[PDB]
Formats: sequence, structure tokens, C-alpha cells
Amino acid sequence: IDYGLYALEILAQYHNVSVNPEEIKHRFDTDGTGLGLTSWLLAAKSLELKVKQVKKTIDRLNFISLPALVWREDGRHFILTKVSKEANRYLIFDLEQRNPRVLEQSEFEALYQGHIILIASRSSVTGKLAKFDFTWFIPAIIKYRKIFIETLVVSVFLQLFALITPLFFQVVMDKVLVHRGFSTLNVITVALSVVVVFEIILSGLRTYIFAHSTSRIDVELGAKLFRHLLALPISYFESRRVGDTVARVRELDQIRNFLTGQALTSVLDLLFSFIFFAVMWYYSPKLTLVILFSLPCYAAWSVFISPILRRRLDDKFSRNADNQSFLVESVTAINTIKAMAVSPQMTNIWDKQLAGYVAAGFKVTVLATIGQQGIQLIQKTVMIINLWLGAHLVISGDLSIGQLIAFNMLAGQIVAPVIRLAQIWQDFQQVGISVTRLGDVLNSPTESYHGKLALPEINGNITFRNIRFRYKPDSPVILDNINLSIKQGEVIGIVGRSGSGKSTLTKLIQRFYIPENGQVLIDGHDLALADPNWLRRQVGVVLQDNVLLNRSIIDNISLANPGMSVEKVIYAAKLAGAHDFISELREGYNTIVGEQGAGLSGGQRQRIAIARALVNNPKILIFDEATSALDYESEHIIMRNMHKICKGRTVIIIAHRLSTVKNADRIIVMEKGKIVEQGKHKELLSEPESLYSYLYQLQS
Amino acid sequence: KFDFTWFIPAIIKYRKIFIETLVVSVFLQLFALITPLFFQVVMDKVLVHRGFSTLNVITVALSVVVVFEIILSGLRTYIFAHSTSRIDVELGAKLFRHLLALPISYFESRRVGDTVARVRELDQIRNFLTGQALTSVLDLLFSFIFFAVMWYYSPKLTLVILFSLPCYAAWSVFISPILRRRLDDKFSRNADNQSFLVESVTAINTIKAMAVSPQMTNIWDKQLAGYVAAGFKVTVLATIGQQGIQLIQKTVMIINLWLGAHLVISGDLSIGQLIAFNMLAGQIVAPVIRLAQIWQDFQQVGISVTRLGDVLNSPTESYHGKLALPEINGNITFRNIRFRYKPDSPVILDNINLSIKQGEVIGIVGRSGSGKSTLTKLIQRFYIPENGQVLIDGHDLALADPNWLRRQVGVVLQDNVLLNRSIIDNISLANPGMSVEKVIYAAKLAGAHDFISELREGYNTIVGEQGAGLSGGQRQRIAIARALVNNPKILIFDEATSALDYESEHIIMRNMHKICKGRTVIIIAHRLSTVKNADRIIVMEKGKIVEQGKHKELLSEPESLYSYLYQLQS
Amino acid sequence: LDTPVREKDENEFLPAHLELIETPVSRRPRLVAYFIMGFLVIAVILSVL
Amino acid sequence: SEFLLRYKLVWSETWKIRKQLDTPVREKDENEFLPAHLELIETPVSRRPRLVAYFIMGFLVIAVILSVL
Repeated sequence: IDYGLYALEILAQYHNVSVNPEEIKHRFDTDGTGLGLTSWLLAAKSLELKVKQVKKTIDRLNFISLPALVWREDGRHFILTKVSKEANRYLIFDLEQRNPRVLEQSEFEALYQGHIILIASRSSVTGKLAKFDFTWFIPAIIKYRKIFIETLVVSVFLQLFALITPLFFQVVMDKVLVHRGFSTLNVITVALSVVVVFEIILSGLRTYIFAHSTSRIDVELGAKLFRHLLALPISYFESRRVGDTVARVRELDQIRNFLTGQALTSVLDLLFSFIFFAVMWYYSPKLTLVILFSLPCYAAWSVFISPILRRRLDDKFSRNADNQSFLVESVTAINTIKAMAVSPQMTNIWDKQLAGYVAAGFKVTVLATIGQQGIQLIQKTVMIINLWLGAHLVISGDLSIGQLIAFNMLAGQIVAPVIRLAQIWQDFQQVGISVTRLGDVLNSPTESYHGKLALPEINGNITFRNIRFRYKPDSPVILDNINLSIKQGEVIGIVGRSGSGKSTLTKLIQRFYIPENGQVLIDGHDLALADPNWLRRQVGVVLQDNVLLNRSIIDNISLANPGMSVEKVIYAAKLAGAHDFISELREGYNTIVGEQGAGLSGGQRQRIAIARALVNNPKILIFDEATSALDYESEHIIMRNMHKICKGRTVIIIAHRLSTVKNADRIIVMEKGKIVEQGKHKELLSEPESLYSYLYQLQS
Repeated sequence: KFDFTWFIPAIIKYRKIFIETLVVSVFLQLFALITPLFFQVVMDKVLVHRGFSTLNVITVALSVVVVFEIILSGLRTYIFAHSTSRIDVELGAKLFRHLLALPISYFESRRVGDTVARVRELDQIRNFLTGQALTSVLDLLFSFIFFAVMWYYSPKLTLVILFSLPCYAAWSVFISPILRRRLDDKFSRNADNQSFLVESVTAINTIKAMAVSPQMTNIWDKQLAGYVAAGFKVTVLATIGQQGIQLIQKTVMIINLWLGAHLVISGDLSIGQLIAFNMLAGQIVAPVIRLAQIWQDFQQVGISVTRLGDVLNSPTESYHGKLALPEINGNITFRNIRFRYKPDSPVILDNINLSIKQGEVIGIVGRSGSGKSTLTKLIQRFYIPENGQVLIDGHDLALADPNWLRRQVGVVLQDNVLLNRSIIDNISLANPGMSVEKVIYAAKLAGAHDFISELREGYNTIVGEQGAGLSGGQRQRIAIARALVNNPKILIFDEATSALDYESEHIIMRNMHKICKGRTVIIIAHRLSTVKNADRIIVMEKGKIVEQGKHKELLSEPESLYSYLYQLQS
Repeated sequence: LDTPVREKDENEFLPAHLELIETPVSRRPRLVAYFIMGFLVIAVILSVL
Repeated sequence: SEFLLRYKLVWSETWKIRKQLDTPVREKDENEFLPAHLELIETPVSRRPRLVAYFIMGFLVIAVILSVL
């Protein structure tokens, strides 16, 4: 018995929030075998609570706000409440005995190890979703603000050392060579040595710390991106290609590559270069005005060049996404490519796409080179002007040779970050586009559910109320006015011709299809408002394709709960009539099936999927033409076991052959999206003019 | 073997432009050398003696020298990138042509993400080639002119720089292999992450139909954490290398300052000469600094080349070019074929002997595990028999062109995979420039026109995925139309009617005489009602022929297993 | 220096831990102060000598 | 070392077979209308930048030779 879940339930009851233990276990107990401390804290944070584990002495135990949870290494936690003074007694809540009990000082000291969890109710009252832009990083900067202040301090100090080191050259030129010097030269040498070594150490530390923090920020962004991607509707994926979304996701790797680089440090160095300007103006304002006028030239050149580079990199990303889509589709469907002789066509398409991609990349490279050359031209022109003016100043007066050398080195240190940034212009614009692509993925609405309440478990009461459905916004109506009501524990057979609309009921019970008019109800709850995971985790559906994952047999069968026992897996495999073939294999239940079940036949993975659906305890079980892809002497075992599979469940069987639903409580016949007949088997076969009788005679 | 000798013929083929780039590089080095001489002249003969006209001459010469140097550097970069783009295009074309020719066992034993990442290593190589990494190497290599000028100025400081260079070499040698190992680990993690992402996006229907978001999210979290940790390790090593380079640069700068001060104090060296020497020493080191911040690019292009070699060094099931063997007449025969899935797996077929004549509609039946499903994958040279020979029109299939054979033969399977294109783009996959009337006729033959009629977009309807957006029967009819729209001499139906209802199957069976006209058709199905109208029905049991003949010829005798199967089916 | 990525290094970037940890601190919290004070004391002892 | 010997052996082997790797010379319009990849592979560098670079290099050479004498 998991006691952390019970403790969370009790503490949520205390703080006036409703918690469903099954939903919390589904979300935060992915691998079974209990919750664990980290997942327990995450689950508590999910319920809009404020929790944190603290080290609290028994003496300090009197000043905390109870109730609080005492987390032990072994799963024997207990909730502490009402620490009583004047009697040194503790009114714990025993999670095993499920009732409060009164303890004294001694046994509490024996039972308390030094760690307690403090629980507070902090429910945020705010409903809104913000558009994903560059502003998403502002809360990240706020959260990681200690590190960034540290790096700002380090940058200021680095600028201080970089200001110091010109001055020693100036002093050498103006005193060591002018008069003489050997005593001062050694002092300057040792001071320069210590300055350069400490500058190197500080730069290394700054890079290390900044890279660490930006890596953590990127990890957070990636986690959020994957959560949102998995929370998206199926209509999002049905209208796209795999390669498009894959490329959108690898833009995250692009962002991570940018963040852990020299771009932001170079920007910091550029913004902290006004320290040098004070000394530059102190030397000669006539020379410093040149730099002050040169900076707007750099800004104007960058502003002029940037949008063209952005457009070119947009085209480059379009070609890259097309290449990724084509490559993924070609490798995924390599069996079809090889079975036919469509290799020349695929190579022609690849050659066209590759040529386009290389042309776009070359255009981007050309513009980057042009921008770099322009910035170099501006820098060199400024250097020439300063050389001429400094020559006049030194010949005339008010300037020395050492002062001129120091000013030249200071101007070089001013301009070096600009050159370093210009070398990575492509990265800047590529990140500007990566953020937009990640927004394109992240600005799509997820599967919406207004109800934040935790609905209870499902009884098999399904109700269709005036259901009207279309595949597309203007396609022909599939279901006109479907009205239906299915009670708990009832086996329902649904038959009809192909195109009658009986194939859309399975994806309507699940929230994959959105009815144009009407509402589908489970236990009287509208599915347009319920949390999709709650509905999906309690409904078992066996389709006609049934694709698997590239894992072993037992990992695919027990995918929904890896922590369950093997014996139940064997029982489920026996029910589906698949244990035998799995055993005939050399590795048995450890055989890897390959991509999409490549190592198994169609019927084999059909039976594997039947077992996978049966391994849990589905409140509602749907068979959407499951046994049609199977053969004889395998469907017979399926029926003999289905005699007891339907026990305690609401089972819906949608089949083409009328012999499959012969043993159902009701048989619902559909024709062109309307229910024409319903009843038992013989009650429907009594009328020879009915559609059911016609189909039965036709197939027989 | 494709490791690095592949680029040598590409370099030599474009030698006449690479030599020009080398000459432009040496001229850029001369242009760079010009300017410190002008500073030395200004410092020694303008600030000291007199005059402003010589200063004006120096300034006006320097302006045009700088402009010409900038233009020449831009032109050299453009020409080098233009020359390397052709090399990377050639590499990409060759890589994909090799990839499509690989055997199916290569793809069956790996994941999609592995191959996808190994091909994005091509993009990594392209970014390395079309960049400013080899130009910096050229600048570093062509710096001996600076060394000659510096040795003319002063031998001691030139010796100091000459001894500083091996420090850079040794530091690079010491700090390179560990960075390469860390980037190997990072690439392995990246390949795993890409494979997981592709697998999860491809099967999103099952991820969302079930409720395993938390499992997928946990796996993604762990993989992302590992990948970012590896990236951080690589970044730390790169930063250590850059700081190590900076330490040597500044140490030799300080030593040069001290020695130059002592030199100028003792005569035999002017101040302008020292300034010019310092600028030349900085210009020598600048390529090293600019190359030390793209260290990961060098190691990553090495690793990308290694992975491209991993893809390109595997043997190909490419071609058998001998006399261009003519077309196929539908004559298939088997001679003592036995087949094993793996060398350590139970045998399926033992002594299957068969012979099918042209224009003969033959049906093959049996139970699960009978081994009838492997004949279609044996006719195409996908499965290689343990011993024996499969003969089509008298010619062995083990020595023929695989593409020719698989083009002459059309196969419809129990489940078929389309592409994410329109219906007409899937039907006419083998010939996209083909007339639409042929596509419509083929679709009408398979009965696929009727269900397309209720589609708003028509034949332009995009199949959402491999088969998403269409039902099983619709996909089967589309696959039948795709097989029939060509002119295949041999048609194989490998349970190609399981997903169809009674009406669609009846419509297809009414057109069977138009489908089988002039072709050798082999029908394989579990149900016995599909091969009823066949010219010959064959029963298989555990990889052996137990019965053959017409349906009645077999249905008349209850002693046969065919009668038992028909009784069970009814 | 060339040790592979271990679980200790991997747990530092686990998104669950980053979600739980509020107001994070740098891995090297006091090194900058130590180095800056070292620089200051070395400078002050060099100035008097 | 040893690897450099192998690289030099390969370079010499493929440099003796030189004059066969070169593609035929073609006009610009004929280069333009080729398969998509082949017209990147076989299109040489434009003539204008080559003349600009040659003019700059010759200007430098002329300036040096006139200034020295």
C-alpha cells in the first residue's frame, strides 16, 4: 500500500482542495512502486499547494504550522498534528491504522529522524496563457538572477583588468624608455603577469557559470515544449508531417547551442565597454569622438543587414524542414520504396531538394560575409582616421607616444567584441527564427478542458445525445441525429455497411472527434469539458491496425503500467490467445518487435494489442473490427475467451461480419449515419424485410 | 573506404580554383604586412624628424590598401565557399544514392532516428566546409612572411614566437582527444534523442489513444538531461582549451614586452620597429585565436565524417549489370527451396517445389504457420533461401537485377503503407508524370472511385500519414489501384481482402477477370472463398504440399484437409 | 578531467529537480569572491613591495 | 608519420590519373539547364569576381614594382 498517496489525499482534504488518488497515481507514479519524494512534491505542487522538506529539530518542532508530513526512507510515513506543550504529547495521524493516535515524547523521538515536510495552501487565482515570444525568458532570468548578478560582477572586473593592461604599456613607453628603467620594468612585468593570469581565470569561471545556468534554462524550456507537444490535439498532427514537427523540436537544440556560447558574454563585454571610454576621453576627446561617431555606424550597418539575413534564414529553415520531412518519410517507408522500383524518383526529388537547400545556405553565407566585411571596413577606416589625428596630436602636443599606444589598444579592445559578434551574426538571426518556430509549435491550443475538478471513476454509462458529426468543416454529414444510451455492464453490437458511420463512434467515445452538434456523455458528464487523460486511461480500444512500440513483448503489453506483476501479463496474454506464439519465440516475452512491430505478423501484433488493451481494468472496452484482420483458429479462441472478457465491463463490438455480434445483448444496425433497427439477434432476424436480415442472408 | 581520401579527388578536380584561392591568400598576407610598416615609418620618421606631407602620403596609400584588402578578403571567402559547396553537394547526392541501395536487413535492424541523424551529419559537414574554418587555416599557414619580416627586425623576439608555436601545437594535441570523446558521447545521446522523438511523433495516435503521456515525458526528461549534461561537458572542455591558448598568447606577449624594452634601452632597435613587431606578432596569433573558438566544429566534422563512413561502408544490394536481361513473362517455378528466418530459428519451408505458367490464376491456402506468407517475400529477392533456386522465366533471381525484378512484380499485402501525399500521388508513385485517365481507370478497376466520390477534395485528398485519414478497406483498394495502374506481369494477393467488407470484396471479385487479364496472379488468403474461381488451388501444411487441384477436385473427397478447412470456414 | 557523464552530473539537469528547486544558486557560489579577494591582497602586497 | 604517407600515396595515385576528372567546358545557358544537383556541381565561379581579384592583385604588384624602381 502506497502511504504517500493517502497522506497527500488527507493533506488535500485539510487544505480544501479535491484530489482524485487515481489521477495523481496515473500522472506522478509513472513506473509504479510507490510515489517517491520528488514525485510526491511534484504532485503536491500540482494541487496548488506549497511544500518543501526542511531539517527541523524536535526543539524547533513547536514553531511550525501543522499538519505536516514526516517522510521516512521506508514507506512508513505519518502526519504530525497538534504538538502539545505542557504534556510533551504528539497527536499524529497513523497512515497505516487510518485513524489519529496519541503519542508521548519518547516514541515520537524514536519515530522522528530529523526531516519533515511543511504544507501550505497557495492556490494561484489567475487564468491566462501568454504568447510564446522572447519575453518567455524574462521569468527565467528573474528565477536565475543570483547567477546573472554574479556574472555581471565578473564582467565588470574583467573590464577593469582589460583597462589596466594598456596602462602598463603606456607607463613602459613613457618612463622605462624615456628616462631609463630596470627596477620599474620588473614590477610592471610581474604585475602584468598576475593581471593576465587572474583575468584568464575570471573569464573561465564566468563562462562556466553562465553556461551552466543557460543549460538549466534550456532544460526547462525543453521540458515545457514536450509537455505542450504531447498535450496537443490529434487534429494538429493529422494535418502535418512528422519531419516538420521534428525540425521544430530540433530548433531547441539550436537554441541550446546558442545559449552556451560566446554571444551573450560578448554582448555583456560590449555593454560594459564604457569603462574604457572614460580613460579614452581623459587621454584625448578629439580621438574619442571618432569612436563615439563610429558606434552608430556599426548600429546602422547591423540594422540594415539583419532583416535580409532573417529572410534568407527563413527560406533556409523552410528547405531544411522539407528535407527532414522527405528523409523521415523515405526511411520510415523504406519497405515500400524497395518493394517497388521507385528509387530513381526518390533520388530525383532528393537531388532537387538538396540543390535548393545548398543554394539557400550559400546565399546566407554570402550575406554574412558581406556584413562582416562591412564592419571590418568601418573599423579600419576609424583606425586610419585615429592614426592621422594622433600623428598630428603627438607632433603638435598635448599627447605622448605611450598615451597614443594606450589609446590605440583601448580602441582595439572596444571594437573586438563587435567583430566577435559579427562572426556569429548567422547564429543571432537563426535563434531569432528558432524562437518563432518553437512558438509556432507552442502557440497552438492544447486539448481544452474547462473542468479543473477531479471527476470520479467511470461507470459504463455511455450516452449520445443528438450527435451530428462531419470529418471536415464542409464534408458530407456522417452522423445526422444519432441518439443512443448504453448502460453499465452491457454488451452492444454495432453493425452495418461500410460508410454507414459506425467507424466514427469509437473515435467519438474517445475525445478524438468533436461533434458538430450534440454531446456524448460518460456517466452523465459531457466529454467536451472533461480532462482527456481521465477518459482515455479508463477506455480500452482495439483497432484494426494496432501499431506497437520498439520494445519487448512484455514492455508493449504492460506499457500503461510498467510496475505491475508478470502473472497478470501472462493472464492477459492467455485471454488474448497469444501466450503460445510468444513462448514459441526464443526470447519469449523479451523479444524486441522492431519499428512498428516489424518482427511480428499482422495477427501476432493484433493479439498483442488485444492483450495490451485487456491488461488494465478498462471500464469501457471497444472492439473496432479487431478480429477482422485475424484468421480462423485464432478468432475462435478470442470468442471463447470473450465469453468471460466482457464480465464487469461495458463492451462495444463494431464489426462487419454479423456473426461476431451474434451473442450481444443488443444489436444496433446503422444505415447512412442513422439508427434504423435495434434489438436482439432473433428479434431482428424475425422480420425478413429488415436490413439486418438482408445483411445476414447476403453474408451467409 | 570513405574516411578522408574521398575529398582528395574533389580537391584535385577543382585544383585550378583552389590554387587561385591560395595565391589570393598570400596576397592578403602581403596586404596585411603592408600596414605595420606604415606605422613603423610614421613612428620613426614622422613623429621624430618633421613634416606632414609624408604623413598625408602614408594616409592616402593606407586608405586604398585597406579598401583593396577588404575587397580581396571578401572575394576569397566567396570563392572558397562557392568551391566547397559543389563538393558537399556531390557528397550528399552520393550518400543518398548509397542509402537507397542498402539491403532491407540494414533498416530492419536499426531505428529511423539513427539513419536520420547520420544524414544530418551531412549538414554538419556542409556547415564546416562552407564557413571560415579552412580560411583561418590558410591564414595560419601563410604567415611565414611575417616571420621573415620579424627576423629582419629582431631575431630574439622572432625566436620567442617560433618557440611559442610548438606550445600551441602541444596544447592542441593534449586537449583534442578528450574533446573528441566527449563529442562522441554527445552525438550518441543526440542520436538516441532523435530516435525517441521520431518514434513518439510517428506513433502519436497510440500514445494519445492510450494514456501514456507520463511514461513518454519521463523518458524524454531523462534523455534531455543526459544530452544537456554532455553538451555542458563539451562546452567546459572548449572553454579550457581557449583559456589555455590565451595563457600562452599573453605569456609570450609579456616576454616580448620585456625583451623589447631591454632591446630598445640598449639601442639597436627603434620604438616604431618594436610597435611594428608587436603588431606582426598579434597578426600571427590572430588566426590561432579565431581557430581556437571553433574547436568543436573541427572535432564534430571529424565525428560526422566517421558516422557518414558508418553509413557508407556497409555493403549494398545494389545491382547486377550483365547483358540487361529482358522483360518477364509470368513463369515462376521453385526448385528444392527451404527457408529459415534466422540461422538459429526453426525451419519454415523444407522441400517446396512449384511451377506456375503464364496467365495462370493460382490460389494458395492454408492455416496460420503454414508458411504460405513467405512466398511473396521470396519471389521478390527479400528472403534468401537456405538452399535452392527461385526461377522466374528460366532465370535465377539470385543473379538478376533486384530493381528490375521488383519492378516487374506487383504485390498487395494484408496491410499497406502509403505516403503523406494525395491519392493520385500515391497511385502514380512509380510514374508521377503519367496520364490521369490511367489513374482513374485503375481506381475504377479496384472499386476505389466510389469511396473517393464522397471525398470533398477528390483525388487531391492528402492521406494524413502512412495510412491515416483512410480506413483499412480504403487503403487496401488504393494499394490495389497502385499495383494495377502499372502493367505488372505478376500479381500477388497476400490476404489483400481481409480489411474489405462484403460489398467492396464483391465489387473487386467481379472485376477479377479484367484484373487477371494477361497476368500471372497468385492469391494467398486465409479464407477459402477467395480462391474459389482460381485455375488451381494449393494446400500447404508445415511448409509442404499436401494437396493440389481444383476446388471441387479437392472438395469432393472428405479425406482431404481442404474439405475440413472449408467446413470450418462455413 | 575526461570523466564521462555520470548520474550525479545528470541529476543536476533533471527538469523535475529544476521544477522543485526555487531561487537556484550557482555551482561555484563563493569562488568569485575568493579569487577577487586574492587579487586584492596580492595587489596590496605587491604595492608595498 | 604513417597516415601522412597513406594520404600522400593516395594524392599521387589520383594526381597521375589527372586530366580525366575534369568536366567538359560549357556555356552559362547550358550549365543553367541541367539536373538540379549537376548545375551546382558543374557551374564554375563567375568571371567578374575573378577579374576583380586579379585587378586588385595586379594593382598591388604594379605599385610595388613602380615604387621600388
